[PDB]
Amino acid sequence: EIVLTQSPGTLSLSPGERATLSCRASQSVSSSYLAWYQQKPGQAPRLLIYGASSRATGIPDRFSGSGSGTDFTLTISRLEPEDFAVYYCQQYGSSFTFGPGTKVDI
Amino acid sequence: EVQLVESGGGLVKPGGSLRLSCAASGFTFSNAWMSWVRQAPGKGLEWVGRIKSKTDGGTTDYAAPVKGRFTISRDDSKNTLYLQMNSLKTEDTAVYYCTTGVETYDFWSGYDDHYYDYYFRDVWGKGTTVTV
Amino acid sequence: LGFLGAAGSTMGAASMTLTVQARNLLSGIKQLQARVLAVEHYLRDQQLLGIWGCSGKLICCTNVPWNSSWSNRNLSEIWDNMTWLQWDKEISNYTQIIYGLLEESQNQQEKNEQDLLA
Amino acid sequence: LGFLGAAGSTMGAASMTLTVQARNLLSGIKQLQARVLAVEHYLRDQQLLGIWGCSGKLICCTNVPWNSSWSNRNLSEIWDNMTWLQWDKEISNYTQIIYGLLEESQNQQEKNEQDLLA
Amino acid sequence: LGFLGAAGSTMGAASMTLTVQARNLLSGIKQLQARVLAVEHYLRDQQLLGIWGCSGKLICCTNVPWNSSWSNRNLSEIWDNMTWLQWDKEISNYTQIIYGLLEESQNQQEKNEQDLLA
Amino acid sequence: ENLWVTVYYGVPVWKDAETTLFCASDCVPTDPNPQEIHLENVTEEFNMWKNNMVEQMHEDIISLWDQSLKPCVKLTPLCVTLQCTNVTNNITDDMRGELKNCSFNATTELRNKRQKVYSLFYRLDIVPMGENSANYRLIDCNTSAITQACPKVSFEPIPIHYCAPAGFAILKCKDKKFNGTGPCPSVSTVQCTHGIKPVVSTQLLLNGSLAEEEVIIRSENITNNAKNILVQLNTPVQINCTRPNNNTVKSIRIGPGQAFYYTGDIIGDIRQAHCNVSKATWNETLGKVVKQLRKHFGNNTIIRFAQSSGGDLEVTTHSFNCGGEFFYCNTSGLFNSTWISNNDSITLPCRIKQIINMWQRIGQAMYAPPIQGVIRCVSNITGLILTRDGGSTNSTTETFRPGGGDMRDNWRSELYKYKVVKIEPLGVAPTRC
Amino acid sequence: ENLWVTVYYGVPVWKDAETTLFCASDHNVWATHACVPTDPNPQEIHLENVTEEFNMWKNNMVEQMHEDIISLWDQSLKPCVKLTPLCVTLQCTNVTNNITDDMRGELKNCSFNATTELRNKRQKVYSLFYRLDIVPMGENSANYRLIDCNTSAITQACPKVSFEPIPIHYCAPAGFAILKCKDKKFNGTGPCPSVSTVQCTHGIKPVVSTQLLLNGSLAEEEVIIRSENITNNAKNILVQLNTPVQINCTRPNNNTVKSIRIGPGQAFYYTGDIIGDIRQAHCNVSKATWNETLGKVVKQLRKHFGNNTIIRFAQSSGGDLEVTTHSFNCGGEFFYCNTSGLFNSTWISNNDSITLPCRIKQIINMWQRIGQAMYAPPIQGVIRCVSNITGLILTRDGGSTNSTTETFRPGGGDMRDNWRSELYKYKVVKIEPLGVAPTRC
Amino acid sequence: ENLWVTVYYGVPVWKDAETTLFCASDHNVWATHACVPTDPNPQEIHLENVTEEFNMWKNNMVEQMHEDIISLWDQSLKPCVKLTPLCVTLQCTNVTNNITDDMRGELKNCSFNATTELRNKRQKVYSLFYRLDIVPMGENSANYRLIDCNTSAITQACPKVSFEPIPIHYCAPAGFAILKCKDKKFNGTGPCPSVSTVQCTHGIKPVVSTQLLLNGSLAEEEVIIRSENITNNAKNILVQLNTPVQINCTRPNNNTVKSIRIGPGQAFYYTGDIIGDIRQAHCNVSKATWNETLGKVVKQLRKHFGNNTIIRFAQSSGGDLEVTTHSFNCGGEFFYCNTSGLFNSTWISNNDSITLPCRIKQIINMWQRIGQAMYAPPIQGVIRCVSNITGLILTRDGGSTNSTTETFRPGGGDMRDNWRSELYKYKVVKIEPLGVAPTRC
Ligand SMILES: *[C@@H]1O[C@H](CO)[C@@H](O[C@@H]2O[C@H](CO)[C@@H](O[C@@H]3O[C@H](CO[C@H]4O[C@H](CO[C@H]5O[C@H](CO)[C@@H](O)[C@H](O)[C@@H]5O)[C@@H](O)[C@H](O[C@H]5O[C@H](CO)[C@@H](O)[C@H](O)[C@@H]5O)[C@@H]4O)[C@@H](O)[C@H](O[C@H]4O[C@H](CO)[C@@H](O)[C@H](O)[C@@H]4O)[C@@H]3O)[C@H](O)[C@H]2NC(C)=O)[C@H](O)[C@H]1NC(C)=O
Ligand SMILES: *[C@@H]1O[C@H](CO)[C@@H](O)[C@H](O)[C@H]1NC(C)=O
Ligand SMILES: *[C@@H]1O[C@H](CO)[C@@H](O)[C@H](O)[C@H]1NC(C)=O
Ligand SMILES: *[C@@H]1O[C@H](CO)[C@@H](O)[C@H](O)[C@H]1NC(C)=O
Ligand SMILES: *[C@]1(*)O[C@H](CO)[C@@H](O)[C@H](O)[C@H]1NC(C)=O
Repeated sequence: EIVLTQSPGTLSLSPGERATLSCRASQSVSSSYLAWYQQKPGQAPRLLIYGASSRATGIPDRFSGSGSGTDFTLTISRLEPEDFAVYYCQQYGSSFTFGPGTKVDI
Repeated sequence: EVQLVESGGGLVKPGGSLRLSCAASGFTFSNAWMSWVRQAPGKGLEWVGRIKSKTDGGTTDYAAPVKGRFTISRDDSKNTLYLQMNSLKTEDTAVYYCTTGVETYDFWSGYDDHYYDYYFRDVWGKGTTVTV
Repeated sequence: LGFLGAAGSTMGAASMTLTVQARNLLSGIKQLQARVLAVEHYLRDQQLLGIWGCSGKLICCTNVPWNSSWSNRNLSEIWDNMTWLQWDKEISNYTQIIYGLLEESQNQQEKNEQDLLA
Repeated sequence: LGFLGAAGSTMGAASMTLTVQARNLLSGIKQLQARVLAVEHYLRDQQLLGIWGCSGKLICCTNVPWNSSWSNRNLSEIWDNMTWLQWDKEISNYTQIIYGLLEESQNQQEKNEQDLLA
Repeated sequence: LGFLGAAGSTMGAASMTLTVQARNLLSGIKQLQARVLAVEHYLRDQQLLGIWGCSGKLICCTNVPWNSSWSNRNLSEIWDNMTWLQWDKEISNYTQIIYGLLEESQNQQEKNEQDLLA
Repeated sequence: ENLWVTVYYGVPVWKDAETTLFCASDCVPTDPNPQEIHLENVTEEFNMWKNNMVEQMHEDIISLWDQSLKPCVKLTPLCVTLQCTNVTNNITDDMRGELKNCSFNATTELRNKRQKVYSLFYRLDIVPMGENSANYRLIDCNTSAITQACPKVSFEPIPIHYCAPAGFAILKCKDKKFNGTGPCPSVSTVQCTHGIKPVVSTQLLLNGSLAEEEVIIRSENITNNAKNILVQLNTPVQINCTRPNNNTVKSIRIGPGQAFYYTGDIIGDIRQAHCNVSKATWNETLGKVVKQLRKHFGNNTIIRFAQSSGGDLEVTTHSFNCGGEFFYCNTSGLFNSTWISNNDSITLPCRIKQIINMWQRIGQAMYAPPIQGVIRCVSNITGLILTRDGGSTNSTTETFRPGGGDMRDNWRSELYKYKVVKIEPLGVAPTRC
Repeated sequence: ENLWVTVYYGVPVWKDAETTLFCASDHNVWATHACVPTDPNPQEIHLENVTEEFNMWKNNMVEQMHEDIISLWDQSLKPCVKLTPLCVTLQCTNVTNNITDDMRGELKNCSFNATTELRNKRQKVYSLFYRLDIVPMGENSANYRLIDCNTSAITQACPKVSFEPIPIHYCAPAGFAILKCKDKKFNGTGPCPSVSTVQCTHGIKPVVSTQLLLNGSLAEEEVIIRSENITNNAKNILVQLNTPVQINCTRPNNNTVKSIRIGPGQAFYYTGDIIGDIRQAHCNVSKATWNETLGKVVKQLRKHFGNNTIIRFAQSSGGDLEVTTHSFNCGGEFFYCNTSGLFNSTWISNNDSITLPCRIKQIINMWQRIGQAMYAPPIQGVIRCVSNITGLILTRDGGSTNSTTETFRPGGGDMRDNWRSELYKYKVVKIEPLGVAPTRC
Repeated sequence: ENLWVTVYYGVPVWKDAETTLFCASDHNVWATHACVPTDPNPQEIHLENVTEEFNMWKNNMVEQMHEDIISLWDQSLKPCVKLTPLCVTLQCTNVTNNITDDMRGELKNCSFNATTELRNKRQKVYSLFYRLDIVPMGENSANYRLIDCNTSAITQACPKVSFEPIPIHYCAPAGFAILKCKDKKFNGTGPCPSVSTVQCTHGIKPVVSTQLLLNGSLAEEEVIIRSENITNNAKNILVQLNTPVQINCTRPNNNTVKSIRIGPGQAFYYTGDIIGDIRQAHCNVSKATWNETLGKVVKQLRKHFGNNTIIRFAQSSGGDLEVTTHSFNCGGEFFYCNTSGLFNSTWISNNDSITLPCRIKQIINMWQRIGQAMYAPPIQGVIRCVSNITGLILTRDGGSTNSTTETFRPGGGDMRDNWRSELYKYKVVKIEPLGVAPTRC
């Protein structure tokens, strides 16, 4: 069970700004097992990016990720009103242990 | 229709048992491994467990808080999953979601295979609740 | 009349057309097979006429008697009152024997005798 | 001379080379087809000679006389002054009349007469 | 004796079974080729006998005498002690000549003489 | 005194035989002169169903058919998931669901590229692969490859003549009342048969020989139920078939010199293909067939013409080739009556298939390219195939319905006049000498 | 003496000749429909006093059999599924199902990407291959391919067509005849004093094998050794036994056959699960009928070589598996059995079974050519075959030390020897019935 | 007293006929094993005083030869690799390695991704192609495809098969003979005063060429001009020389040949790097011999055309390269050489050399059909071709004013002309041994 602690937790940016999100774990798992989701309040979450950099379908081009050992990241180059959601970091190391969730506000 | 059927509703007591169930056609077991995720109000997502499809075996992994008496199974006929819950705990006051994904390939040729589209779509249910 | 024009006629009449059915008896694999088969059929009969001393003949008088076992005979009955199709069917069973003893009664009983007189 | 050596010779002289010509009438799918056709042509001529009573023999005498119409010449010329190539080309328009006459006047009738000698 | 039964026999006795051999000289792709070979082989021997004036004969008579160069044995022995396999081996060399002289003295010469006597 | 063996060569005697025949056409050229030789006073006993010319024709036509498809494009690269909806072009009520507008990803001359291709297909050529009824495939992609190219090669029934090989002869029966019920008293010798048009059909016999004096019935065993009855008419029935849709033929390459043809948009309202049989003519035709059935079946009774019983479409409906496309036309209006012992057309609705299975075998498949414009067919119904019901209440009221879709039964109606005999010129007989 | 030439037609005289022969039968790979069925009417001449000389090695009847059967294999396997779509990388692991130590690492579970009925979709199967069917890449532990995908495409399916060595008879065309030897000690070393003739030979079973000749014609009286030149160690020695040795072979694994479709009507069959435990394939030769039987080979060797000579039977030399082991066809499946327990003993001039291990290949090069390859289909259930050892193909080694210790080994990769061993009794001759002779006339 | 009809069998009489001739010889595409070795004895029957009429252009013996040569090619090209998997985008520019000015743009260095033995792996392959074999894709700046990928597949590797013009003899079936013309001045029409017959013709080398006929029968005495209609424009003028002109062609580039697998035993060969500087391929024709030879042709043209006529030779008209250049096979390679320096003069009424530049092409259609294509594998090292110019195929410019100054230029687009030039000596005749003549008896 990989332990994640999302560093921003409370990110607040106007629409049009870059929402840099970050998550960290002490356990080392290959970057293949990095995954980010987006959860709109009142809705089930959806997968944005799996495999650190590979993108899910139905996702805008502004979404891109990367990572390696402990430092894993997600970039949303420009926020749109539809992107104000809680983001989650998942380390699929045989267990999808998720981090606490980072809220992106205005 | 890439939409999982929702079930597992109803009222239970902690001093009892609850069985949750889900899943749908299209994203069938022959093309997918499925899992359960839960979320308490005010909390982030927590993984419950995952079960592999028929072919590769089906070994199921579980998160520590749900080991032993909160198991997961696969039907193999109607493509549905079940999650068994017993002796409910206060940490179980969460929304239980059904979720999985299909990697779809569409090859442009029956000769070389590096000229292929590729699609990776995840599907989620809406989530049921546990009346602890 | 043409080929088989006399097939249904009297044996004694049909004997006047023996060159008619002789002349045109012998004129992708399935076609080559027909060409080869026609040749083998033709030659098997010529080989036999050769053995019997009928090479190049339409009609041969042999040195072998006619056993009544084969027909009750009135020269009118055989030649004037019956067709070749009908005859061949009456004498069908015996045939093989005629051909057999005929070749045995010829050649080794004729040409060896000829050399003894040279 | 060899095969066709007599082609430029007169008919009289050429009649003495009849066996060089006869010996040369007989010997992927094309190899087989060509071989079969050579056989078929040989046999067609042998059957025709057999019908006329010319089996075996190189030179025949027949019972069909020559209608004068077929020629403006005589034994002074047909044989000493012409070659066979020249000759055949002048009578090609009687070939099927003659063959028909020989079939009927040779074995078709001669062998009936032979049975009548019993 | 059956087919080739006389192969080990004295030439004299063996000459009395000529019909057993004469009888049996006629009948994925290879089987068709094999049938064509059997036919051509048969015809080549028949043509040669026909040219020599032996069409239809199992036993010939000639006008070409036997020069002693071909063999040094008595007329009785070349019939009472020897078999055909070993004879043929004594005269193998020179066989492609007997045929030459035999043919030249036979039909192309005798037939010319015959027309001159008609 | 006694009789002495005489050998005769050139004796005109026949034996039953089976050999290959030469196939001649307009194969080798047909000799323009049939060389029929004088009808002679012989009686020859022969029959159908025990004949060999039919079986040989069946094998010959199959070989020729395949030889014209071998040097053509395989459509295997197109066996991909298809997606589609209904065609929306003022579709009539009788065509609902008959056409689908499907897209697929086609290959190109270069390995690297794709074409997005739209085409129309007839419903019978498409199978639902489930996974949402919007994912279908071509019907024969789970069997051997479907072949299509060579639109330049026709399907026309060009006449074939069968010619005897040397040493053989073909006897021809001229008995106007000929049947399999005994010998033929009127026999001529021919060198070649007349030309037979190799028309393909599973129900009605089109463009064949016509009976000359009366409607006649032929069968291997008319009192069995296991045998088909071949009925030959003496008055051709006119049938007019059409597909009144102004189509488009498009062509794309699917590979290196590999062309594929397909149905494009259809101009005008979509309507059903159909056949027209004159009603009065059909009524007279059946009455005559009934008069003849009453000679073999109990007379003074009532008999019925019923609907086919079921099976694959190929044998349940009327299958035929015309224009260059295949039709599967319903005959319910032709076989729906009973007969009592005491301008107005019949409209027959049709179905169309583009992917065709052949002569009761499943080792191949072929796709017929579409024809540009509107196709119309006019043909002569010269015969009819009936199957007798397997028993009846009180062994009365005989009922017949369409059936007998096997291809051999079509040639039995053309080759019934011919027999192959071997000539055996050598015979023995007795004379004084 | 004024003697006169004459001609006789129908003279019984033979010439050596080479012609083609007809295939006479008595689907299937060997006795195909394009083979003539014949009447049960063998004929002979009731052997007369005819002496003829003929031999083996230079007998072209053998060459015709060899080339003709290749032409059947090359057509019988054309209308079958190409396995080119299966030349993919494989992810293989060990199978772990009660495997005996002798079979450890012998089987591999491999998981590959196969094409299917549709061209744009693919599926993942899970089949078992024998270690000998697979070659590793990159010195990996998890990157494998089929053994012949880097040479001519492997083609094979058609499980419905039998490989059973159904006998074929050879028949001469008219004008030709086949001479048949009836000697009991016939060798190629001179004339056969007692001969007869046939139009058609007896049936020969085209049994495929490389070291022990199976299901052939047994010698009538004594073990006989034949060779082209016994002195020359480059030649093979064909030993025909006068007593059969029974050999019992099996693959004792209750295999389940699975089938997937690769493409448009293109089926593929692949061992998919093994009921029960895993055991090694093997053959049993009784010691009782092997240890004494071999002594008769030795008794004959002692007449060709010096007597009072020590000889040894050694195992094979190695190299390609196909020429090192006892290759044979058992029920349609190909076996490559070790012979080490049969050829280990030595001989001087002064019950128990022998069990030998076998390995199985599915992908084989059926002949000495390397431009073709085939994947023999799997067989459902357990296969057992019983066959007769009729003879041996031996190779004598070379060199000479004090003119002793002659060592013999099983071997020889050529199959011509498998027909030379049965066609030794036949010669083809042409009949030339036109004979010329002296006479009086 | 009258004459009787008598029959003579064995009569020396001829009729015109068309039959199937046998292929006879003395592996290849043309000189295959399925061709019968000829009898080594030149059994001509010698000359006799027979004056047979025969000709060219109406002679079916040539047409039969044409059909057989094409069919043999298809038999040899069919059982080989397919290059369809190479119809991919080629990324190339004019990358050079000391390429001379005359060769700028002749070679392109193309990188592409070929398929390989396993489906899941890819090649990164560089191949140096001749410019004539690739075309711009979409008319872009650096995207090319093989020139024939939009027609049927290009099919060829199999470098082991030779394209050498080993001579083929034509033999008649029994009952037929071939009439051979020994008239040294024989035209293509009319009687031949000197006729001998043969059973088999001499061997004719199936050299495929265009405007200059190579390695054929040379005229015995004089230059002979043969045409169906010498005064027309629709007919070619086929000119046979009475002296060879020596021509030496070369590709002076030490090419390396590399190979990859495309698939399961499917090899592809391609030009790799080239050692040394790059020079243009060319043909050297001796100048003095060529000028004397052409002068002889002009004098002979004046015997069919009028007197005091200026005769001039122009280059070819253009259009497809295949009918504009001198096209020939050498060692399996295909040359397309210019003839501009051979036909550039006017002829008046009263160790130098000619150098012809060449443009080598790898993908050809070879005949006069575009329903196929073949890739000629490269040859390792430097190739040198030595051959004899035996004759020319010329065409006349149609259209003239006042009958003056006729112009000729090279033609020969059809292949039949290449064989018409060597079969002018032969006619096929059927022998009809049965004749009838009158006599007394
Ligand atoms: C035969 O065919 C099969 C398919 O039928 C094929 O298997 C695939 O192979 C390809 C290539 O190796 C794999 O593609 C790569 O996968 C990388 C990692 O993806 C990860 O995530 C996958 C999904 O899990 C997520 O989603 C579920 C559902 O929502 C969720 O529960 C999870 O928590 C998680 O969010 C997962 O399936 C996958 O695990 C498999 O694959 C890895 C790698 O092979 C392997 O180690 C595992 O054992 C397991 O088999 C993995 O965890 C991904 O990073 C990589 O992306 C690169 O390529 C793409 C383009 O392809 C680029 O866009 C991108 O930028 C990167 O460069 C790539 O997608 C694929 O995942 C396999 N699929 C499966 C089901 O195994 C076989 O390889 C084929 N051949 C053989 C040899 O059999
Ligand atoms: C045959 O002829 C005899 C003459 O006595 C006669 O009595 C007999 O009835 C005839 N038989 C027939 C007609 O065969
Ligand atoms: C003779 O010839 C003339 C013309 O050929 C013909 O009218 C006549 O009938 C012939 N007579 C004979 C003998 O055939
Ligand atoms: C042949 O007859 C012609 C007249 O018809 C005559 O001029 C010629 O001299 C005759 N020849 C001889 C000598 O018989
Ligand atoms: C006998 O024939 C031989 C053949 O070689 C010949 O050499 C020899 O001289 C002949 N003798 C006579 C007199 O012909």
